[PDB]
Amino acid sequence: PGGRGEAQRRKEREELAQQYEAILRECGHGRFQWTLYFVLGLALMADGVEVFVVGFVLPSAEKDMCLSDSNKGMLGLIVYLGMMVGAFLWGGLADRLGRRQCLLISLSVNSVFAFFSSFVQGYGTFLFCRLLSGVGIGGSIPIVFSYFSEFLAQEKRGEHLSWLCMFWMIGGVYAAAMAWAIIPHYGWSFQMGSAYQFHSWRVFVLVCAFPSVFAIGALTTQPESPRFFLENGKHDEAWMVLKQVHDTNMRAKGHPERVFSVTHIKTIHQEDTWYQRWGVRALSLGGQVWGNFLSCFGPEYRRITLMMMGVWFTMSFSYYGLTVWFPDMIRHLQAVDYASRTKVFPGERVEHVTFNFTLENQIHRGGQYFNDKFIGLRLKSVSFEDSLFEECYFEDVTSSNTFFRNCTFINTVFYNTDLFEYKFVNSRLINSTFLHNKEGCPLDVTGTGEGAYMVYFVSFLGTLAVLPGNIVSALLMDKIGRLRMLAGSSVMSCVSCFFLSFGNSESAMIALLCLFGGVSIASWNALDVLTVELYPSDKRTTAFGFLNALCKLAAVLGISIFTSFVG
Amino acid sequence: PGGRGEAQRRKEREELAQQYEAILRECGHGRFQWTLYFVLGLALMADGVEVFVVGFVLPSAEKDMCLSDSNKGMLGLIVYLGMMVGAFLWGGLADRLGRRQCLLISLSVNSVFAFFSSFVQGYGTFLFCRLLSGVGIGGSIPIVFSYFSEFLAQEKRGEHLSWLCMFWMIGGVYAAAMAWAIIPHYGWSFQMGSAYQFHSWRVFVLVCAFPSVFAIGALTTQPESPRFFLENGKHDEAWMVLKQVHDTNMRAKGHPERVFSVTHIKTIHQEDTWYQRWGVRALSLGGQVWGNFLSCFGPEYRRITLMMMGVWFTMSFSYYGLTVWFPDMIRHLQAVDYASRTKVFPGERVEHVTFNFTLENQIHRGGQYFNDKFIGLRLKSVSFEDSLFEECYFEDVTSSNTFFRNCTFINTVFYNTDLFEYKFVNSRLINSTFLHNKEGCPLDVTGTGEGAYMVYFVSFLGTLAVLPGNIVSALLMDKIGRLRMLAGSSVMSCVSCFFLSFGNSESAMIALLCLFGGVSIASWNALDVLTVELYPSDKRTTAFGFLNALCKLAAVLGISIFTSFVGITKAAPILFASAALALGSSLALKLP
Repeated sequence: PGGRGEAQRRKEREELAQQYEAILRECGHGRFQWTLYFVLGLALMADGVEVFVVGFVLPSAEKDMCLSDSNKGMLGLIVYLGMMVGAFLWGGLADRLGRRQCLLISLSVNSVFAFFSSFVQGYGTFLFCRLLSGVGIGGSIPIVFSYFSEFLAQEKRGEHLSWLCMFWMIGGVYAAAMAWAIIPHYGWSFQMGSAYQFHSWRVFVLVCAFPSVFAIGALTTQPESPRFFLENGKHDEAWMVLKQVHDTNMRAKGHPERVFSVTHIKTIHQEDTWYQRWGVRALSLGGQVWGNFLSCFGPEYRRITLMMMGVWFTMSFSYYGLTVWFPDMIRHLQAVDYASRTKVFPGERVEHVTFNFTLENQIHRGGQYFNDKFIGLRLKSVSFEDSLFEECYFEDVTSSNTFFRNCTFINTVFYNTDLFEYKFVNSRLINSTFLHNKEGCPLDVTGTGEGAYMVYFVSFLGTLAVLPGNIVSALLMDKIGRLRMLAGSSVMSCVSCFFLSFGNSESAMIALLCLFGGVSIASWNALDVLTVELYPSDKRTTAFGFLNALCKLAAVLGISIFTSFVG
Repeated sequence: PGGRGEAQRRKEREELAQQYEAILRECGHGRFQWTLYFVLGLALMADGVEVFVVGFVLPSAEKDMCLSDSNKGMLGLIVYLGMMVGAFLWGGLADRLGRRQCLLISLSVNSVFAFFSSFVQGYGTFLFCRLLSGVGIGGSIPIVFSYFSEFLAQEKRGEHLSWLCMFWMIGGVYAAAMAWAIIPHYGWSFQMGSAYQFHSWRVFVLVCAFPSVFAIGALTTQPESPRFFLENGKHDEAWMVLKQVHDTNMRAKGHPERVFSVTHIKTIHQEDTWYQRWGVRALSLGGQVWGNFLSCFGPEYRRITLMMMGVWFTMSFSYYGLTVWFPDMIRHLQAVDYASRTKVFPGERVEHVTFNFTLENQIHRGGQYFNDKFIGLRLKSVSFEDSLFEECYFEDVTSSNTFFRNCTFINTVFYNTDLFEYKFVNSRLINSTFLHNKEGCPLDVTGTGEGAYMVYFVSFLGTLAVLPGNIVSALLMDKIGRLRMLAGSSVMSCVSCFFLSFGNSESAMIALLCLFGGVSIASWNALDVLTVELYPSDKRTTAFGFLNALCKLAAVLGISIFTSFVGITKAAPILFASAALALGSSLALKLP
């Protein structure tokens, strides 16, 4: 009777899909689909902000706490682990919790946790709270695509479902713009009663998590998804959901909702201790999720599932590329760009002369002063090494970005300077008198901020230029159909000649990565939209959960093996 | 009655339009259509070269034939006003005198005055030569679009009119290639005339006129648009041009002899003193154009023209960014980089060693020189201030970009210099007098030649890189739904505002403007195709030229804004453009 029961269930699912599609067609206009797409764009941009921050801003924002390289570099992989664990668990639980409730709690749990993280201290506390943010955010993509694909009709599924890349990219660009803006400017941190001179990235995390509360406020009015109610077999709630979504067309032009209600009731008739209790229903939910995973792994969907597993594995290369790989190349390019401006000062002092010209970006090697005396000299990016000064009574010498290594001074007095005894490392404290001097601070991220904002701008412009490469590619894989291969080959050949001829600069790499990012993101949307079409809605949310989980595992393991493969 | 007569006339117009498109679909597609495509692509190459020389090669005004800066700003504006006048007048003429006649006259005038501009010397003469060249070139785009639309039907109109952006952009590519290859390297610019000097600037201007004269040479063979021949009653010529295009198409596909009689039957329905002559011609043509313009605002086409002006206003803010905003920002960034890059030395003092070395970018303040016999001195972009020199005279020394102030020369005399009293002001001098020089008409040879080389090479690479991105975007625009090309254009305008408000670095600007300009130039022609389709042939070129002229009006007033108040007002036009695009939300989609 097992085979007959399975065949009967398959027939039930087929007739349920047909009926669903019937309600989809009887709805009428798809402007409510536009509304849902715009609303869920906020969740998309929140996920984009999260992936942007973890890919780019996290390694450098930690310098206020001076974590080790094996701490800050690996922190990205811990946060990726957090989001993939969230993906596993909550994609699995999406088919049972309630997609609207699940999405709302997913947004809120990361939003409030980032709200708390933006002010707290602690070396491992930041890692823990970013794990919390990642486990909150990693489930956004599967939930959002399932939730939006339920509402959208079968015919208009392709275009209006694959146009979701726009909000993700706008979120990435907006997060990049905030990173460029807030990080270098210290006017946003004005406060009273708080002596902590923390860097602006504490405010940056808050302002980048703000789109999460945007999304929460957007979704607090949207109703629940009806097809989940149909899967549960519930009748009345899906009836109000469909009546509400049909009220949009009722306002538009007016439709016979009573007749549609008759079809809805017809298909309803066709489709017939607190702590202890937490574990009591948790074990049942986990067992049902395990059974769902075993069923989706069965002979019905084994070949297809493994086929995509291979497809994402060969596609995940572009994913970790565009998320984390080229950052090293672009930071190296920015470093060699910055190296062309700095200069070495071997000592330009002259006998019995007064020096007052402003000087910046100095690294000293052998620049000793022979009984010199200067007043009002401006020094920026101070780096003294084997450049001892004798009888240099400096007054009103405003200075910033002061760091020392292997240096000494004799009868040297500094006033109104940023010099501090904490920064003195591997040097002898000779004549290190800073009485009545301006209060110095440890450098921490101060020596990286100049490289921080400019790389934020280069990332911002890269993600901005990905969008024009996204539009044409999305139309390419939206409209052409079966023969997209010739257009794709033309695109790659043209962009190859593009950077080949255009390689007589340093923006050639920027253009190359922008074009490749556009192509890869369009392909990602194409894979998402085709996977939506293939899997049935009964097990689709858990599907996407496992798919995103495997994608993130592959993305992590890429760099995890590259760091020990080539170096 | 009048209403009955007008209704009958409109019905006859529609029936003849249907017969015309049926006869066009008789002809088919073949070698003739693409040969005409290349012939008109020569004209669009000329138009693109003219636009490049207007926009990217503004700085040559201050580099050759030095004049006051008050007269230097008109170079980028008077030519645009000339393009206004040309679009207006020559669209109005092309709808009455014939597109081929007016296009030929446009390209003839452009070629003649572009050739004139190179050899002339005076600044006013150059200004009028360039103004006339702009007037001649302004009649290219609308007249060529109409003249090439009257040879195609709806079967392949969209693609084969979209592919003109390739030629429009390759014109700028070729112009930039000349700018980079000729302007910096004086070797190619032959100094054959001992009594006739030759700057690379005039040679570059002269050689940029090759596409115009080549369009003239290769376009006189192409016959006129048969639609005008049908309109004015010249039926035999229409029949023979249709026969010729038919014969050309059959050799590629289909037997020719069968359709001859069918085409003849299809086309046989329509058959059968200087002062005084010029006065009569003016009286007829001006009255006809005035009547056409007043009828274009009538109820038959009032709403469509009113929406189309706004739709074009949406386009003008991207044309601006591609054409005039990018070169100005590149030049200003290079200027501030040059200002940042300075070298200060107390003095080049060496012991008994000849100073025969090439050095540049010398700016010395408060430098005292030890007296010695100076030999081999060379001055290139060298300036002095607060410095004194004693016994430092040299014979036959080259000078360039030399400006001296608040510095005195003691017993120092230089020869073969390009210095005048208007540069050396507010300073003392003892036993110093510069003679045996080339004083006269200022000629800044190699003036910022290294800076000019970078600018021209960057413009060349930006255009050459836009070219394949333009290929891709033009190919992919066809797949877009023809009702949503307008929305795509609006999206590209919005991202144009994004780039323009978020562009502040050299390589950043180059990459972002190239990647944008690909798709933007691809999406520009959507408005052209839209205006071609919904404007009737008797009203096509007049209205199209009017709308193009309003586009040039928006561009020239943006230029006026940047010439009157810029620096603090970098982002004000961006906000204005964003608001203008947002305002036309419904009009950009409402297509009757």
